[PDB]
Amino acid sequence: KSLSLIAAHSHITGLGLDENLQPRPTSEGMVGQLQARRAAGVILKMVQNGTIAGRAVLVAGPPSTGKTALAMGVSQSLGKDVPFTAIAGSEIFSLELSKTEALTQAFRKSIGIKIKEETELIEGEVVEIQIDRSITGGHKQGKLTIKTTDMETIYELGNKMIDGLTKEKVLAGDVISIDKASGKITKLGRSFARSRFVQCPEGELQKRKTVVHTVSLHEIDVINSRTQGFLALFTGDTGEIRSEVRDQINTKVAEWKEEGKAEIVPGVLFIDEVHMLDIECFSFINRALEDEFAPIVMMATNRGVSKTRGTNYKSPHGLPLDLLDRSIIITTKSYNEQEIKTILSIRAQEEEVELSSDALDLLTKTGVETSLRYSSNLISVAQQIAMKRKNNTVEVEDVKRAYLLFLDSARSVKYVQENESQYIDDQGNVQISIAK
Amino acid sequence: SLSLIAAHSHITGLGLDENLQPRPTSEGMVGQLQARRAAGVILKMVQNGTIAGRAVLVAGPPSTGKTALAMGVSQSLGKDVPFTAIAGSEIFSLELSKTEALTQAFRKSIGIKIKEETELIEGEVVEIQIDRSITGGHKQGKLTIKTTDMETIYELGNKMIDGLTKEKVLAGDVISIDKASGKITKLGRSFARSRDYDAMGADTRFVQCPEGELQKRKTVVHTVSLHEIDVINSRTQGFLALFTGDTGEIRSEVRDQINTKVAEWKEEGKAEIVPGVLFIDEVHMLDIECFSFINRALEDEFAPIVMMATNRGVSKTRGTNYKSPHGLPLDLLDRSIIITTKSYNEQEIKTILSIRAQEEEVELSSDALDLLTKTGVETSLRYSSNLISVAQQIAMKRKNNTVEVEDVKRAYLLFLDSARSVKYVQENESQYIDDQGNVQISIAK
Amino acid sequence: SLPRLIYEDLILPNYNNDVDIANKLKNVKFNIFNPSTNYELCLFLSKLTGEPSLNEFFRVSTTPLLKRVIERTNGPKNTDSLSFKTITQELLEVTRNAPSEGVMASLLNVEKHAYEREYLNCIQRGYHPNVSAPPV
Amino acid sequence: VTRTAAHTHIKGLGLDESGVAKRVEGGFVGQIEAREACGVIVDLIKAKKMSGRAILLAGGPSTGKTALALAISQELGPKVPFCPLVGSELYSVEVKKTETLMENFRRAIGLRIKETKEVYEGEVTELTPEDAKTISHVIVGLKSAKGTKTLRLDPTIYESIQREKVSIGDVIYIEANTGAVKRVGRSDAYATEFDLETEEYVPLPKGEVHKKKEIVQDVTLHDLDVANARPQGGQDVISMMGQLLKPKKTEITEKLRQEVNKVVAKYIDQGVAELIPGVLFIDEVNMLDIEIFTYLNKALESNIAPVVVLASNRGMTTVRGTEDVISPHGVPPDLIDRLLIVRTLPYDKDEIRTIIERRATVERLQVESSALDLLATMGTETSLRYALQLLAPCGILAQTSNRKEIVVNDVNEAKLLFLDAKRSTKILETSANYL
Amino acid sequence: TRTAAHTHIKGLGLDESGVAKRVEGGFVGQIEAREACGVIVDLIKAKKMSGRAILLAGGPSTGKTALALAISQELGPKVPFCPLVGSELYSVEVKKTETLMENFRRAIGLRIKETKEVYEGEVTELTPEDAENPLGGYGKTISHVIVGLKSAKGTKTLRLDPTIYESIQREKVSIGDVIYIEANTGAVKRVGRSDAYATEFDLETEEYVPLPKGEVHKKKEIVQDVTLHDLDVANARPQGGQDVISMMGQLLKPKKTEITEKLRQEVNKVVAKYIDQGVAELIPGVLFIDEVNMLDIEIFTYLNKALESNIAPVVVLASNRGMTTVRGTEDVISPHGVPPDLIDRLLIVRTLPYDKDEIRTIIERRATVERLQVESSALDLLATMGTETSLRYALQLLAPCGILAQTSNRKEIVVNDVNEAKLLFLDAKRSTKILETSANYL
Ligand SMILES: Nc1ncnc2c1ncn2[C@@H]1O[C@H](COP(=O)(O)OP(=O)(O)O)[C@@H](O)[C@H]1O
Ligand SMILES: Nc1ncnc2c1ncn2[C@@H]1O[C@H](COP(=O)(O)OP(=O)(O)O)[C@@H](O)[C@H]1O
Ligand SMILES: Nc1ncnc2c1ncn2[C@@H]1O[C@H](COP(=O)(O)OP(=O)(O)O)[C@@H](O)[C@H]1O
Ligand SMILES: Nc1ncnc2c1ncn2[C@@H]1O[C@H](COP(=O)(O)OP(=O)(O)O)[C@@H](O)[C@H]1O
Repeated sequence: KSLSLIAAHSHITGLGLDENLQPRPTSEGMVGQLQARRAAGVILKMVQNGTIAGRAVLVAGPPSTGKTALAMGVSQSLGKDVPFTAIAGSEIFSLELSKTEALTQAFRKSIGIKIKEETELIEGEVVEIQIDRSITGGHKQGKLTIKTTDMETIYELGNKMIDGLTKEKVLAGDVISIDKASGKITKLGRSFARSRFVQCPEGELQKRKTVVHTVSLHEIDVINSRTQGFLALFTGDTGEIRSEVRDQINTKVAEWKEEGKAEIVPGVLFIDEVHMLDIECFSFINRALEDEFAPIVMMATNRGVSKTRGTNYKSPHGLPLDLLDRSIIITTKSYNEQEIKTILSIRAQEEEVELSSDALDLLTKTGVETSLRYSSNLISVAQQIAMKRKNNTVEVEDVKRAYLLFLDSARSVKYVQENESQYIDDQGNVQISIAK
Repeated sequence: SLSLIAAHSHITGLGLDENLQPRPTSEGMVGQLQARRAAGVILKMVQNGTIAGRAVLVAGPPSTGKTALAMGVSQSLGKDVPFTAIAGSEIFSLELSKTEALTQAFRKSIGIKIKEETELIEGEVVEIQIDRSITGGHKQGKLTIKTTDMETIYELGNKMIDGLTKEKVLAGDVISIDKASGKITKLGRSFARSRDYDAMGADTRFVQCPEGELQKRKTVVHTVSLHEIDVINSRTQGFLALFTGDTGEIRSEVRDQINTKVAEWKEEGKAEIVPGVLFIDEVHMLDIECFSFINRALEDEFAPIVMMATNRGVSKTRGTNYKSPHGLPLDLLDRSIIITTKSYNEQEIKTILSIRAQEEEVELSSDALDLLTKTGVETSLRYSSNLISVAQQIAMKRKNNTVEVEDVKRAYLLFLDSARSVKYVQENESQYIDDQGNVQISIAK
Repeated sequence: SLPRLIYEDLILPNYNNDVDIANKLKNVKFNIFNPSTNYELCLFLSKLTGEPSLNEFFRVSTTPLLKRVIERTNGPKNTDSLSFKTITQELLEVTRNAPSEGVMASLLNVEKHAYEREYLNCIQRGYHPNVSAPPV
Repeated sequence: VTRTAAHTHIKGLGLDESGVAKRVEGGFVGQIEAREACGVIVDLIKAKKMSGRAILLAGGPSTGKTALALAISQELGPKVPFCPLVGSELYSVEVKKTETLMENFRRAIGLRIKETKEVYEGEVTELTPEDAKTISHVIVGLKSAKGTKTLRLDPTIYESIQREKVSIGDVIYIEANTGAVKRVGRSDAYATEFDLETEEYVPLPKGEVHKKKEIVQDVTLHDLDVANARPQGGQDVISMMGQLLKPKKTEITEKLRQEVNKVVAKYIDQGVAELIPGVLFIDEVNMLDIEIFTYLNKALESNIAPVVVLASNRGMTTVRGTEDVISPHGVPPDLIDRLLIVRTLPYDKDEIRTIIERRATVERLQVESSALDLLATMGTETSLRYALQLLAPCGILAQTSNRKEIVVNDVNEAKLLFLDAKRSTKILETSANYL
Repeated sequence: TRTAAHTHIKGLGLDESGVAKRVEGGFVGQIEAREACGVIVDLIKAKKMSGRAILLAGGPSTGKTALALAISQELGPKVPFCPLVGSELYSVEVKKTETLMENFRRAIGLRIKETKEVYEGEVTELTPEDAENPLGGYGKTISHVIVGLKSAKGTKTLRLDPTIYESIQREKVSIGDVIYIEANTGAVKRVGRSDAYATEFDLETEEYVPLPKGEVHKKKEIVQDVTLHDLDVANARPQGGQDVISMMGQLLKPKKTEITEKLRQEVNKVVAKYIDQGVAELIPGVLFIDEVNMLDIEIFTYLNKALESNIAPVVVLASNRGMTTVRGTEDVISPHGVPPDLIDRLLIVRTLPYDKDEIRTIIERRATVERLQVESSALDLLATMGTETSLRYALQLLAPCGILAQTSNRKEIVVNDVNEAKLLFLDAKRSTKILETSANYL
């Protein structure tokens, strides 16, 4: 499951830390940024403890300095079964939902209910089905010889089981699972009989299994609101869910928690590029962070002393000071030559690219000259240029050809400022003619 | 009941004489003699009903009694005359235009009066016998209805049989049948059969067995505004649009056929026309398009009398970039007559505070009333009005029943007015967020 | 996948929840179209619409839209009412069973004339959906 | 186990019988005058006589306005309604803002209803209907482990019984007052009629068949408004799939509000209903537009409007939607004249230290006194909120080195990892490329 | 009797083949504008041109709307007249272009005539006569249906198709009811029950229409007047259909939709086909827009497009602005708020202010319409009042004067009553002087 080709943060499998929350120099695909990784590990221990709620953490720094990488590492080290809602800042300006309603849905998607239940199933291999039918179809009789690798039995079947076996046609040689209470019969496949293919089950026929369900609060909010069904969880037209059913869900969840029938898991809400939110969003967040059913909100931004959207003044990080009072700030730093070389080596091993040493030094030099992402993007173009001339190892001139073909930001600005008469300026004046 | 002590609930009508001369203090209104006389003239204009499309404007400073005068006009208007009181911000909708919202607000304020007669047969069903012919084209019905006093036998038609087969009665339900129109309803089940079925169910209800005379005659009067007819003749089942507001830009053709048919109904003699008043409080924040539509729509015969209230000085008009008196353009101010209110003095403030204290069932001493009068002289009037209500609770916490000067002083010290709040903000400006988003959170430098 | 706890404690009634009690309190006891408590409003609406049954508004306000569409019956209404015949409904009614070469029917039969002129009943189909799926 | 989120150490106002505030009581430290004013407001709300009274409490950020509002809501109790709101929630894309404000106004007036629940539940042992094509009544026999009981039922409930596919031997659930019929499943006595069946098998109920219970229903006025203003129509009891056409919110007319008020006023006089007014709390009132500020003046003059409590932390600020209206707290002078203003004062060093100790107690952490002095100095130097939010990283870093107790070095380490706004601004200013 | 700011004017008041006289038809003064409006009325009655535009301009309280209503009264009630405000085009359901096109199509009328051959009256007998050789496997095969009808002074027995008996059964036609059968379609409809069958049952719902006058069979020629917009909204919406979409949309909110140009073209070609047959007459009318400065430049551009159409009616625009910026533009200075592209496409009629004697005569006519009696010196003082402040202020101060005269138990307005009405009700200038000379947020 979970198909994926290659991502920009696909080499990161978690925060590289020891048992004392100390960062290794290189572990789980993350190098450098020791203090930020330690602080994110402390935040991970906050999430794993779960005894506190509504704490806001801001990750701020220069662009292309391990912010989204840190968020991806926290999400990978959280594991499965714990909600993680990663949204962008421009995703809440909707046309059918208000900004506060979309923010409320994104807040309530990150708190889960854990419910354990038990059900009994008959998973077996069908030896023989015998069906006795009448002329008019009044009374049906049925014998079912079914087995595992451990037992063997014969069952008399009633009329509704005859109807449920005729529908979704079960033949001899099949492996099926039957639910007695609901009457759901699933064909797992065919057994190992050459005369798809699965293994015949072992042990008892009538098994009792415990399944664990994690249901978000937003799902129960959609279900309890009678105006729309559960298909609004998939189609997306929930449409301004009222606060009365939210109050009923908030009371019933605590009622289940006191009786021990369910458990509370908190999650992480990540807001990438938080500076694009409006002032009314920040004013809503300032009061939504103080609820008992509030997750931990991590926000990432790279702006420095910019204009707050919806106002006319300037604020640090694009955020007003009342929101910044309610947050603790993790600050990232720029990378050195050695860490850039290590990151580029990790990305070379990730994309199955074989690199010479001098090509790696050239990539590190042009990475500390221009950008990390530019050298991270040249490394796969140079492999195709290498494969055009039929050799596996990327050499120095293979990097030089890709450097010549594909430009960066500074060279493009230089060439545009040199030949600005051929481009459209702000005033809309261009020159298309060559002569005169 | 479902009415608490409101902001101005002491006003019960306009305190005028038979020669339109205002009393100094009667019917809850104190002072403002010229404004009350002008409001009495406008009230006589409404009660005459021979004129249409006139615009007055109540202009004054804040806390003077413009909406108090409007409440007095509405209370002295009497029942069954439509009075539509809206604010300025109500007409900005997302699924209705401002022109259509103003049209609906205009046509909600003029009604028609229809008289009709009812012959009611209300009783408990005993036995229904259905006789069917051999051909079956015609059926007869023997109905045994009863009251606590007399019972009788009625003959039914086939349409009675069809109408009683639907919403089927089960020989012991309470129904009521009209004779002139044939209206059929099922009120519920009698209390004599309440211990019969051991579980009532979803769609049943219990009513008392009707008593007295089985036959009754009653004349009823209905007042229907033109907006109700506009909504009803626009859909198939339109009363849901009457109660949910999803009418959605009703067309003009149905409006002109309803105007023509109501003129025909007035000419025939079935119904009569009752004009009313449309009150717009805080009229200054309407767009210039709304003002254009208003001074064109004031020229129709089916137009009510529009009372507009405002308190702005020479201020800008919304939708434009220039200033005008009262926030209204001069084209609208040409077609208007202005009633101007005047600020109060010590004695009128004292009398209004005494009336508001009597209305809230709060007993004061003379010294506390004089202190509240001095505070309402210095500060506004509503501050003293709220000070009375909080000083009553401060009095009752002391196991004392009358409000003393200590309680008024404590309520003055606990709660602040506008000027002291402005002074405390301006002295401590570093601790508040200013217009540029700057704030000194920390107490140490 | 949905657990049994939410379904049991939130949808179906049992002894520890008040789903049915709140439903009866909201939809029956406090309904404003109830003739047992709001007879004057029912009489007013019966004069307004001309409906011969006073229990019709309760039936309309407590039924789904599709069900109300399906069993809609063209019942008769009395003449003494305020709901009259709007002109476009009269134009819709005079062409219900009118034949061809009548002036009102021909002025009201634009779309079938466009259908029969443009040879649309022998045209082919150029678009098919790529995926067809049942509900979840 | 227990979750703490910026509150829940606040239990109330901590006043005595005479309304005088204690210094440290109820989780509140200091703030005598605002707590006394809030207690007077709580008594006025408990008096249950006046409508449309308003209160605005103003002060600097991190001073205790929202804590005082929550203390008022805790002092009133859970029976009285309390509607919290932010000023940004009044802007919706389905209806106008005035409709949202009126809906939130009517959400704060509640009704208490005395009701009875009557339940029959057991095994169906006899299902005999009798007519006079139209059935007259059905006799249903029920059996539980304490005995049997026979009932008569009307054809209406019989239609729901047949719709639920109830046969002889199923365990059913019949509510007497509502007529709702629920089928649980077949019984374990009929579990051996076949070796394999699709029916679920439940045991017999242990208690008696007939159960009676007294219940109390709380319903707001907006619930009665929305129960009658359904545009599509009524809905069924059980529906996992929604209606095909989406029902959106609509501008509810005042005629429906008047009829709902007429029905409630009729029901109150019979003693069935009890009326309880409540509190509408609006935090961050400076986010409101001038049109909502104008409509608030009309809405405060109604006969059924609840007590409204506002809060703002601004100074002389331009009202949103206007250009040159400079007014205190971002509130126009028309609404301020209808208000009563309660001031909130900032704290000194010892109250900050006491608040930090109180928050460390409720979070189950043990702090050294020398670390507490450093935390108080940090709180006075930067912010009280920054000192409060640094307690949990100190606890985690103390738990890392196998200690149940906070040392000064943990405070220094947590200060090194996490920054406040001022040091972030200093890094922002002396930087090259976007921090 | 209701009077509202108008209805003292009955047409323009011109004589035939000539000019306006000084006072006639409720008009005082304004001779040249009345003559120009009469020429425009004659051009409209000529029924030839299309898309001609008249802009009449002047100051406030001059009589532009009165002239437009006088044009509407002079044309008569059979010619369509669509009044409009420039603020009405901004709708939140459909674009303003579609609203302008709908108001364009509302102003053109169609007069149609038709002949109906009917048979109506009370049923005397209803016998489905069986056939001579019935077919096997069936029951009651019908050869014809004999229906007898009775009305006032005439009875007649009919001989019908076998098919109509199905419609008789579906429409629940019993004996004694009054039925209605048109010739070519069949389609019996049940109009009610006779009044002679009213009092045999105590309780019934069915109405009792009496016996119809005239013979049972009469051909009646009817004449119907529709508009093109009615035909457009009738052809665009579907008829009574059996599909779920038609019944679902009929119970839902009638949301306005963008009518295509194809439907309009088909409507125009079928209307032209029936006009050429000699059955239908086309009556163009007037579309009147008041305060056209409220339109922005997009609606002005679509007006430029739509005035060059083949079917567009006569449009009359009113405005009172001078050198004003056009709405939607920041730097275009234009007369009357109208851009020069539209200004080049219309004819401008200028209206002039009044003097003291004309103000006195207008006040006299408005007093004699409102059934009031004014003294002569009070009339002169009211004319002086109208000269000093406004004509509309002098006109609106008449009913308070009558009420104050009635309160003193007199039937005549005197000087003291108009002084009391002066002191009680203010005008714009004195209210502005009160606002300027006060500093308490007045
Ligand atoms: N500590 C790290 N370990 C591994 N890769 C890193 C690290 N820091 C940055 N990167 C790489 O640098 C790129 C920029 O990181 P990212 O945080 O997404 O940019 P920004 O800081 O602009 O959000 C990413 O593709 C990531 O793979
Ligand atoms: N003449 C009066 N008699 C009694 N009460 C008055 C009078 N004038 C004003 N008030 C009181 O003053 C309070 C506020 O005045 P208001 O009518 O709101 O003035 P405005 O509408 O100009 O703001 C109201 O509660 C009203 O009861
Ligand atoms: N008197 C007090 N005693 C104890 N804790 C307080 C007191 N005043 C404020 N606090 C705490 O300080 C924090 C201030 O938050 P809040 O009052 O929401 O800020 P604002 O006043 O800006 O709305 C709250 O978490 C509250 O628990
Ligand atoms: N020539 C006239 N004769 C009589 N009354 C007139 C005349 N001109 C204007 N009036 C009156 O003046 C009033 C306002 O004029 P109006 O038509 O509104 O001018 P405008 O439309 O330019 O504002 C109308 O009620 C009308 O009766």
